Amino acid sequence: TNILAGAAVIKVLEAWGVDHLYGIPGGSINSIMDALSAERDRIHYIQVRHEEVGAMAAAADAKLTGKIGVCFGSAGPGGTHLMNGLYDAREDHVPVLALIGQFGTTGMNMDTFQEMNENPIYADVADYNVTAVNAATLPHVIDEAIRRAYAHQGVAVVQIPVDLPWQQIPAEDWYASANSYQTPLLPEPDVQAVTRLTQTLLAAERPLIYYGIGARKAGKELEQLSKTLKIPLMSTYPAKGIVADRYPAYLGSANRVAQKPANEALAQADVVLFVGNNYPFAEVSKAFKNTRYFLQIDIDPAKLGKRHKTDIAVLADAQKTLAAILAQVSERESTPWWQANLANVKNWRAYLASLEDKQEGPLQAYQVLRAVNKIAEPDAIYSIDVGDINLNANRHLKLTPSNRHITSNLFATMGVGIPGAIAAKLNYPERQVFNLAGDGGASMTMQDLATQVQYHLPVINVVFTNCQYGWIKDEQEDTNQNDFIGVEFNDIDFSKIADGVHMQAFRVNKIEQLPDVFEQAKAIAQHEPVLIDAVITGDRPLPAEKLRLDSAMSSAADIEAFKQRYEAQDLQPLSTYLKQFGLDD
Amino acid sequence: TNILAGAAVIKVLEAWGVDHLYGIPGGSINSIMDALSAERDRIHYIQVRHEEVGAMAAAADAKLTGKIGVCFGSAGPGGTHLMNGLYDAREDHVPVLALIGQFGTTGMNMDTFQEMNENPIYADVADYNVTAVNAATLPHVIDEAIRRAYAHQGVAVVQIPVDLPWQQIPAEDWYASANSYQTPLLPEPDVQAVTRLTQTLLAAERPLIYYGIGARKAGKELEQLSKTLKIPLMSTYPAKGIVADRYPAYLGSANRVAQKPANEALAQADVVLFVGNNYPFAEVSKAFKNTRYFLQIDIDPAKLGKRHKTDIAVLADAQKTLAAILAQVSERESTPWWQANLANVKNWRAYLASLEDKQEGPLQAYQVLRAVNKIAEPDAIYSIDVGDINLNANRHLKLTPSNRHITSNLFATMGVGIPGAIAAKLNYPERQVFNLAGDGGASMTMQDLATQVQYHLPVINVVFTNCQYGWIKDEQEDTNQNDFIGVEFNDIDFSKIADGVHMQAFRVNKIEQLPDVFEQAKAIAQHEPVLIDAVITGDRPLPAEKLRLDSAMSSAADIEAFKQRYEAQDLQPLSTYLKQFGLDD
Amino acid sequence: TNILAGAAVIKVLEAWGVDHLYGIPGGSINSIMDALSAERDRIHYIQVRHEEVGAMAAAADAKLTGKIGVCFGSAGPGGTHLMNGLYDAREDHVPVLALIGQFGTTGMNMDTFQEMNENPIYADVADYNVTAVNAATLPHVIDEAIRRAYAHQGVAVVQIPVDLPWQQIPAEDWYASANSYQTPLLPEPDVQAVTRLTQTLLAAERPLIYYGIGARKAGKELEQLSKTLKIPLMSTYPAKGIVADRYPAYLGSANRVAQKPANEALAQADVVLFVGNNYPFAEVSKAFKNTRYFLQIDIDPAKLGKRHKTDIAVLADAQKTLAAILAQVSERESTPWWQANLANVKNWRAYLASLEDKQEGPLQAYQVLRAVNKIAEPDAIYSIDVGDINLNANRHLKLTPSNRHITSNLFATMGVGIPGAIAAKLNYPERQVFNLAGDGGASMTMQDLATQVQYHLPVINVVFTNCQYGWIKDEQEDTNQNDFIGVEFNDIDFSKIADGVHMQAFRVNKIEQLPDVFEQAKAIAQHEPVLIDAVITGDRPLPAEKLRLDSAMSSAADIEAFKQRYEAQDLQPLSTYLKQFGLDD
Ligand SMILES: Cc1cc2nc3c(=O)[nH]c(=O)nc-3n(C[C@H](O)[C@H](O)[C@H](O)COP(=O)(O)OP(=O)(O)OC[C@H]3O[C@@H](n4cnc5c(N)ncnc54)[C@H](O)[C@@H]3O)c2cc1C
Ligand SMILES: Cc1cc2nc3c(=O)[nH]c(=O)nc-3n(C[C@H](O)[C@H](O)[C@H](O)COP(=O)(O)OP(=O)(O)OC[C@H]3O[C@@H](n4cnc5c(N)ncnc54)[C@H](O)[C@@H]3O)c2cc1C
Ligand SMILES: Cc1cc2nc3c(=O)[nH]c(=O)nc-3n(C[C@H](O)[C@H](O)[C@H](O)COP(=O)(O)OP(=O)(O)OC[C@H]3O[C@@H](n4cnc5c(N)ncnc54)[C@H](O)[C@@H]3O)c2cc1C
Ligand SMILES: CC(=O)c1sc(CCOP(=O)(O)OP(=O)(O)O)c(C)[n+]1Cc1cnc(C)nc1N
Ligand SMILES: CC(=O)c1sc(CCOP(=O)(O)OP(=O)(O)O)c(C)[n+]1Cc1cnc(C)nc1N
Ligand SMILES: CC(=O)c1sc(CCOP(=O)(O)OP(=O)(O)O)c(C)[n+]1Cc1cnc(C)nc1N
Ligand SMILES: [Mg+2]
Ligand SMILES: [Mg+2]
Ligand SMILES: [Mg+2]
Ligand code: NA
Ligand code: NA
Repeated sequence: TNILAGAAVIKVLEAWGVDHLYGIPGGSINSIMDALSAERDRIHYIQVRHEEVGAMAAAADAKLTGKIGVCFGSAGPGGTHLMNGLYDAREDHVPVLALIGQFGTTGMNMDTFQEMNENPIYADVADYNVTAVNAATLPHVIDEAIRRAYAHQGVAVVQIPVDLPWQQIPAEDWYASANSYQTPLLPEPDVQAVTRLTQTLLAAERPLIYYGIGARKAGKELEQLSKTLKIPLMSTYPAKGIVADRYPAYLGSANRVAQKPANEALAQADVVLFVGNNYPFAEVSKAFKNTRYFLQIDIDPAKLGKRHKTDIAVLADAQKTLAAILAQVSERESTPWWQANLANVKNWRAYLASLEDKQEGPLQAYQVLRAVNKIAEPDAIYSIDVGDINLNANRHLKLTPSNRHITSNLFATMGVGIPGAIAAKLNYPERQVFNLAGDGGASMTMQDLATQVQYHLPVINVVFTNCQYGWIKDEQEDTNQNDFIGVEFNDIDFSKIADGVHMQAFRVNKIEQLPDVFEQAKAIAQHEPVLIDAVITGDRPLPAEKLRLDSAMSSAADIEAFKQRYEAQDLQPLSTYLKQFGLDD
Repeated sequence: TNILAGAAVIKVLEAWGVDHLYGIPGGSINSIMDALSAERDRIHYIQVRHEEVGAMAAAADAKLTGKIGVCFGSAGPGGTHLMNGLYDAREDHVPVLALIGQFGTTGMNMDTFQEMNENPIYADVADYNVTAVNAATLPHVIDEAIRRAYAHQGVAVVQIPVDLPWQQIPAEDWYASANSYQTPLLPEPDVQAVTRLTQTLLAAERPLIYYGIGARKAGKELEQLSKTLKIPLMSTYPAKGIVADRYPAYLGSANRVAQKPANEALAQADVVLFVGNNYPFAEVSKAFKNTRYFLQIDIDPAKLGKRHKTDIAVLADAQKTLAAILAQVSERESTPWWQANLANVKNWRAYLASLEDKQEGPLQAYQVLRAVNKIAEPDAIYSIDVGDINLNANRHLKLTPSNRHITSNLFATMGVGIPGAIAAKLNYPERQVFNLAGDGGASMTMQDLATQVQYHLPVINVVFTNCQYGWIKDEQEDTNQNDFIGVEFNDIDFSKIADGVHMQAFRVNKIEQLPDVFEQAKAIAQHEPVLIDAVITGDRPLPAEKLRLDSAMSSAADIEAFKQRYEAQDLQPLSTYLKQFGLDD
Repeated sequence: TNILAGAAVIKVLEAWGVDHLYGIPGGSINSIMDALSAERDRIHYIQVRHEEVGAMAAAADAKLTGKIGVCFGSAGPGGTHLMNGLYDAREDHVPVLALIGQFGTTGMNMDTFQEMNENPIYADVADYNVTAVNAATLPHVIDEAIRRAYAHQGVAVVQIPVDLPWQQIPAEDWYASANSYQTPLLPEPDVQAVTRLTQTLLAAERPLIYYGIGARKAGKELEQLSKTLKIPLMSTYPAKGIVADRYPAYLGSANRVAQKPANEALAQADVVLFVGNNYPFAEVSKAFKNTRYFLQIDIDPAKLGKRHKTDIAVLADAQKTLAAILAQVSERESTPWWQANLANVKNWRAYLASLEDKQEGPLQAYQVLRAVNKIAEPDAIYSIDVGDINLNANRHLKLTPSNRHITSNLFATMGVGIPGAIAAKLNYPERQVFNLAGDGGASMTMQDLATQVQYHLPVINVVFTNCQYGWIKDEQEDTNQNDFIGVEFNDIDFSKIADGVHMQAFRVNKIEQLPDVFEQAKAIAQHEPVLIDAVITGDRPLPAEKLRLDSAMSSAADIEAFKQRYEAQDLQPLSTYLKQFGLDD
């Protein structure tokens, strides 16, 4: 006859298939806690040590599975702690439900303890942002929040006065709309548009296909188009792994979390096929300033001709359109453009291999990542924090379609490594999970290493300890007139942090220590989380956006300095390969 | 002839006497970093490990000194990390300037990396909230922000596109208005109002003076009025210390961070003088429902008759008005009301002493606080986190006018213990500083123990490890139908956390360990920070808002249970003393 | 080599096919005005007399053509005057671009004249809401705003510091992405789901098809499905006209802007096919409380299961789905349900005809609408204000697929009659255009009758002068305990208002005066606007939501009073027809 409104809210979550949710309790959210407590069998509550980790792990759930992530915070400071996770979900356009505690309706607007108007707090981050005021409609408001988060690929926020979830409502009135949920059946792209686009791509002398994560289902088509047509591939950093890194004509990504061949080739390309791509550096870096024809495939009308004046923009699914292109083309013989790029890639990979293959001496990030590679399972998931690690992981990890990797792509909040890995292990208990974090980002969320312990989540945490905000030190070196400030700091020993949260850990500072430590960690992570604190050097990684290798573009002094600093003596500029196969710039 | 707009901004900060500021650098704020770097001698930059600690320490600066606190965060996630500190400053009504990084004006609104419209983020927390768009007026905007933060006692926020602080502006144009800054000369309260108010207070049979921190300058007048007129004193929790805790007619505070005599007496009072007080539980707890006459002294017109229907509300300075009352009254003989309260206080203090004076056995919070008392200097400053520690510190610390104590009073964000203590030691290098934190709150900001080490801030950190959100577990016990959830969790060993950040530390779990550990910590904190991790029991502290001691109000079974749980066998209800001196309820 | 940024911005509007735009100039928007002035041969500026009319007309443009509407207002009060039209655009989900004046960047944040942080003002209404800060990127920010407004079907607001449009930018860098524009892809109906839906619909004893404007392309299919399957049709009020009103099994709309047969049939229906419909009354009115099965077709996943739990939900285009149902069914025999409804419709229309067909006496709204019908061209466009006119026009206008009618559907802002008619005449100079408005709503925007005169826009304005807010008077009658207040007021002679703005006009107060006045108006509007001020009675129109005709449900006294008041002696309840064909109510 009656049901507690709170019990009904949990039944809405269960109807939408929410497996786990994150938060920290408080008096202002104890009636939702009370309903969760009764439903421990069907929905798994994960108590975090800081609510931002809950919000970031919710976003990561959605990044990994496509299913809505769920978090909560108590009134006032519980909810405002969510913000870095919620902005991450907004900017990374993944569905997240955030519940916010509120004082009961009898005390709202009385200026009582921790009581404020919480609605304006969430207005900017949230696609849907409402304070519930009635128990009977509360299940519907939760259902509405979820349906909107999914439909609009963003954050829904609901402030809940704590009295409402303890009120009885009729048992037969509330429902969830999870049963109506479906994915659309999209039309095929028009043959005429696809044909026009194909002719332009094929007529190019120096073509590139430049994809982002909108092409995540088109890995097969991308690689086969490349091989058949002899057109090199480049991607956004997040799109790494869609085509295996092994692929000899994968150039990497452009800009700064970037690889030399992609930046060089992009500068030379006459035609770019830009697919499922919203590259944020397009305009500011003038990436397409020498491009003759810009062709686009995107599913979102908001993106059409967004990043560059577009000759042909096809509104369509990436995979369907790329498959449709593939169906109308056939073999082209190897071209000088193709051979020049292959040779350029080869030269670049040998450079990266020479960094990895050092056997003895002062530990660098490069050998640490090689050691990750050596213990990694073919379907490992990598949760990656924010800083030099993005650049290093982008160059060194050897990813294929079986892997996943996530970071905070656009909002780029430090601290995501720990919660991303928590979410990954909760969704995929049988898959190996890494957290690769710099010392700055790891220190921001370090308390939640305890959450991995408490819930027995066998994450392999690898902390890169340079005692710097390395990413920012290098920026200051490029722009700042005065001395470094705020970017070099005191050591934290993360093996001791790990010990404090009752997690097994190692600290290493020499290349020769890696094989045995990483072997131990692999084994430990069969049952329990582990941490490796890698004390690395302060060497600046090669800046792919500031290459000094080409005699025609840089002074001989500039080149010798760059080669020295970046151990880059055997790197050749793309122009060398262009000339080799009989082409100019 | 010219000056960098950034250099001028720092000169504005220096003109307003800003000694130190907190933040973490990023590319979007590196031009402000560049100006700070050149001015290291005259303004001290404190690099924190999480920007919320910077914001909380800025609020604490203002809490302690009355001078504007200053913090910053880089664009996107740097600034959103500030939020718990900024809401704390808003709710605690202290002046704070927050600078937010932004992408340069040429890339704003281009949807580039970490670039968004940041202005709506800060609209709710901030009294003044603006995006700067011109270098020439930037010093003025900073000056305007400061002047407004001070005038309105809140948060000013300025988003700064990173190009502006590197632009040249005329050297002679910009100025600071720090030279115009003054405190008002207030009138005296009218004699007639003071007289009317005094007659009503004196005619009462059961008077109380109930002050908050608006009476911080009136400690002397408060205690002398009490002694002369025989009127007991009670305060808000934050107003503890304004009159020495030793004072025999100080009752303590009401509600939950509360002491038994204050709650009991308040329930009996016929007349309350409510001074410099904005007690947020007034209405929700029906604190004044049996009060006959409610008299008020406040400096803010917004507060007049806010918390209860007010018979006489004098708009005036607390000290001036209390001194004016004192000047028109003289000695009254001891009354039964006075003696009953004194006896009630005595009984309560013996109870607290019996908890503190245990010498051997399972460690409780009570003996930990006695150990703090034993090593505390008479002018020590206490930065207090949020949870059971507020209740325990309120009962046990032996404070006088020479002390300071701060917490997050109204927003009540956990994690403030560490940053409050950092700010306290930076403002008062020669004064002993404690951070008293529960394990939940300490774990939220633990990474910034490293900041105390880096800057050689000899804080005494005392962590109360119950492996619970104790405050919330007890709430769940009171309200929740189903089992405890989210409030009991795994151990973190903070002596090992401290070791990881290179801070000397101890862990204790037995009463008999306290004297030697606290003696060592006292000595260590002559030169370096120290941490004591006190593993305490899960005993619930006596709930002053749920007393079961009075035969006329509770069942004999209820009383025996309460006496047993709370080691309260020798506590008597106020009514016993009322009857003793010949009064009824 | 260079172009003024303001010139480039107008070229972006031209590239996007903007024909006309509305607003009022000011110092803060004079550089956009300057650019507009040079471009007066290619884009047409419409000067309004109040900025809300500009914003409202921009919304109506989009409602009519699907082309983004464009309006502007100067800094401060110019922009805030836009709100009612911008909220109208958000709630009716149509693309509008709003440009807001702002002081130059050298004066922003100086607290100068009409200068303020304008961004927070538009945060709630806008899908995209930015302050421009750079001249070179300004064309892109405008291009971005338009593309988002279109993609997201809502409002984009750009605040423009007045200096930027007067700055020179490189002539060759800016572009518009209008060439790349596409409308979102239409999802396809699953064949098996459509088959399941059809079987449930065909098994129904009492089926209804209940469509909204999502089905505006499916009129042919709606009507043919109805005839073939013997299933009555009902619609939301805005969907009136998608199926010709003369169609015998069109019941009308439900709730209050409603027709008796729709409300009665919906109460009895066992199965509802709810298609392209977001009826906001569904839950609050319990429309579907006794519906056994609910079948939904909608393009938007956010709507699926929103208004009732679905038994079958199809995420697909309305016309494709309905075509697919029709393609798999054949002629059904008549059923008792079908006959009962057809007879109820005939009885209802005879009632409305009886009101329209009065030939002399005190003028009522019904005869005015009949006189509109008599002069209306088959493809007339109706801009309808808000109040009793929505209910009356819903019952009396005889519309077909050749007509258009618009109002403020959901925000339901009064005053839209005038601007909507202005926009209608601008987009369709060869079609007859009516503005049908109550005296309350016409009053709000009356000054912009001068805009119809100024631009020679031959609108037929008809004002229904009851000297009341009748819609609200009736609500007060229904709910209020004390006397009417604020709902009856002094006369305004709109024929004199019209005379004042130099528009030909008539005032009538008798039924017999209509034929000749309407003939004259019809003729005048071949070349110039005209106004008819119809002084009507204070008769309440029949409340379709409060029927008192069924003796099984209402007393004799209530039935008699209802018939007498609403001249409804000859109306029968649906149960009469249900019983005739052997079905119990
Ligand atoms: C420290 C740091 C530095 C960074 N710097 C770089 C850098 O130097 N280089 C770099 O490349 N990245 C960098 N990034 C990542 C970067 O900010 C952007 O997030 C990224 O480049 C955008 O990738 P995307 O276009 O794949 O993803 P998104 O921005 O998510 O875009 C996906 C696109 O695909 C479309 N789409 C989605 N589904 C489909 C479909 N089915 N069919 C067709 N289209 C579809 C979407 O509409 C959208 O346009 C960095 C990240 C960090 C943390
Ligand atoms: C976990 C937790 C629990 C808490 N629960 C309790 C509790 O149970 N009991 C309790 O007492 N507190 C409690 N609080 C603290 C509480 O929330 C309020 O912050 C506090 O009671 C308000 O104290 P106040 O009135 O002294 O300060 P404020 O709210 O800052 O008010 C100061 C008042 O003095 C006025 N004023 C300022 N200057 C002058 C002047 N010169 N002359 C005259 N008037 C002036 C101001 O206008 C204002 O009205 C708790 C805090 C925490 C962290
Ligand atoms: C004074 C006043 C009183 C009113 N009261 C009433 C009233 O009593 N009764 C009444 O009916 N109305 C009333 N309204 C109008 C009412 O508020 C709503 O706007 C209306 O009922 C909703 O109509 P709709 O569903 O047709 O439009 P919308 O709310 O615009 O919904 C259209 C739906 O169609 C979907 N859609 C769009 N395109 C497609 C496609 N190609 N295929 C499939 N689906 C598609 C959309 O996703 C959306 O769900 C009143 C208006 C006024 C001004
Ligand atoms: C991208 C960005 O804005 C970066 S990268 C970075 C340095 C990360 O240091 P870490 O030690 O973790 O990595 P390292 O480079 O290997 O030393 C900072 C401070 N920021 C700015 C910043 C500031 N604060 C927060 C919460 N997030 C970000 N992204
Ligand atoms: C007051 C309030 O809302 C409290 S007190 C408290 C427990 C503190 O636990 P700790 O271990 O630090 O202390 P203990 O009681 O001694 O065990 C919580 C979670 N909350 C809610 C809450 C949640 N999250 C944050 C950031 N701040 C608050 N205040
Ligand atoms: C629906 C709604 O919210 C209505 S309908 C109505 C009365 C309309 O009076 P009018 O004389 O124009 O029409 P009449 O009924 O024919 O007398 C009002 C005041 N309101 C509230 C209201 C107030 N103000 C504005 C701008 N818009 C609305 N919708
Ligand atoms: Mg680092
Ligand atoms: Mg605790
Ligand atoms: Mg009217
Ligand atoms: Na932290
Ligand atoms: Na007006």
